[PDB]
Parts: sequence; C-alpha cells; structure tokens
Amino acid sequence: KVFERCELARTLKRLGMDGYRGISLANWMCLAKWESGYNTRATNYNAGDRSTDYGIFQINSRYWCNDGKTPGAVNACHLSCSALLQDNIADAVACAKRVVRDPQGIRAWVAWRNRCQNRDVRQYVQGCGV
Ligand SMILES: [Cl-]
Ligand SMILES: [Cl-]
Ligand SMILES: [Cl-]
Ligand SMILES: [Cl-]
Ligand SMILES: [Cl-]
Ligand SMILES: [Cl-]
Ligand code: NA
Ligand code: NA
Repeated sequence: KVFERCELARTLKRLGMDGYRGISLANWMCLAKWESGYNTRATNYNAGDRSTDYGIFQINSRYWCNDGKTPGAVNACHLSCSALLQDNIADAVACAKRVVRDPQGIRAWVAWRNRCQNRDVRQYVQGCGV
C-alpha cells in the first residue's frame, strides 16, 4: 500500500517510533518519503552488489533480512524480506528499530543524510495530530 502522509505519521506513532533512540517522528517520515514515497511494496535491486532494498524504509538484504539470493548476506532482523513488503508495517518498524540500534543510528540510510539531515523536517508531520 501507499500511505497518505498523516495516516503514516499516526501509524508510526502508535508503533512506538516517536523518539525511538532519539529519532523524532518527523525524521522517520522524511526517511520513508525519500526511500519509498510511503510505498510498502517498493523494491530496488542493486545490480552492483546483488542486494535488494525492500519496503517503506528500503531496508537492505545484505545485512537486515533474508531473501536467499544475496551472496554472503546476513539477517540481523531475523525476518524474511517478504515481511518487509506487507501492507501492515509492524515488522518493518521492528526492523528499522534494529537498524538504528547500531552505531550510525538514523545515519544508516544515505538518503536520510542527503535529504533529511540538518534540514527543516517540520512539514512531514504538520497537521497530523502527532
Ligand atoms: Cl519499542
Ligand atoms: Cl516530530
Ligand atoms: Cl537467515
Ligand atoms: Cl527467511
Ligand atoms: Cl542530526
Ligand atoms: Cl496537529
Ligand atoms: Na523471524
Ligand atoms: Na547509534
């Protein structure tokens, strides 16, 4: 599914994302916007290294989920990458939380550094009741 902005903001808030490891809801929203356009079915194959990015947060198969086809990959979220293509985002949120428990935090996603870091991100949550 493709979420609408404020729908997604409240969904993430109910799933415990606001302030998770210091990361505001607006930052999670900015991440989802630029990774996938709020689309849980989004996929991107990286021909350069044979990995794939899955779901609303575009979480990568080399480290975080198992798809069976990424060489030498691990599965730190202990999930099939299929779980990251569901309309319900609970599993994707649990995995994103795992990602940011690592040293880099939200910086794990280059798109966040490019599109969200040191920016005014208020617009992503304005009017949503969060
Ligand atoms: Cl939690
Ligand atoms: Cl916020
Ligand atoms: Cl595995
Ligand atoms: Cl699996
Ligand atoms: Cl920062
Ligand atoms: Cl509001
Ligand atoms: Na599992
Ligand atoms: Na960290």
